[PDB]
Amino acid sequence: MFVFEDILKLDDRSIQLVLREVDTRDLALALKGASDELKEKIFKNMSKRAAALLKDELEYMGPVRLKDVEEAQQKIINIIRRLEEAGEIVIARGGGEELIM
Amino acid sequence: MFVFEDILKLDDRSIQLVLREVDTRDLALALKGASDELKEKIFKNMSKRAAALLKDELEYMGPVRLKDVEEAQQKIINIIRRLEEAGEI
Repeated sequence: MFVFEDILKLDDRSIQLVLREVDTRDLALALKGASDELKEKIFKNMSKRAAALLKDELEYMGPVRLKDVEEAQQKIINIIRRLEEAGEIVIARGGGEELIM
Repeated sequence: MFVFEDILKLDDRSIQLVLREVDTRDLALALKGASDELKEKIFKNMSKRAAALLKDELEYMGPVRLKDVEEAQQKIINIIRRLEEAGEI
């Protein structure tokens, strides 16, 4: 039941490993549908240059379709799912939730 | 009217001025709707690495939709028109 905002509960190392399997177009389309907070969490884990290429693309693109944004997000979630099986995804320090049955 | 195959008639310098303005994704989708001689013309105008960066995209992408390929070719034609009314072409 993982959704795109759950990326906020993964450690910096996981996000960096996930950023290597996505291309520039998919990472940018997904960001147009992210919280200001997930955005900074994402920019913080990219090199100085990789981030500048990203801002280039974001300015270059313009108006995009909602469904294209949702598709880019699912493609990024499937990568995470794949890297999890190879044991490379780790939940952050305070990234756990208290539940009630 | 200017269609995508008419790019086979711009010279090397003009093509280098166009490749500068287009992003990786638009070029990959666009070339997926090109003849073999238009692909060769564009490839001899981009660096050994740029063509490597393009192979990656092309392979990372997989199957694509005809509407997106058409949308990518139109973006490039729009860039070409901007460059023409300027005088840079």
